[PDB]
Amino acid sequence: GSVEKLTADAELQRLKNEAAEEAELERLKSERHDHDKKEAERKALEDKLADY
Repeated sequence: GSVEKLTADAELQRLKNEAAEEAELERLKSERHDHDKKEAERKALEDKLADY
């Protein structure tokens, strides 16, 4: 047992910072890229099948 105890204490702080991980998902939503895909759904009615 020595000052090394404080070193392991740093890992405990990271666990309490797990909350920030959820905020990461919100950042992806800012892209709006996934939302843009919804408009493409309307084009699906055309059945152009340009892909193949």
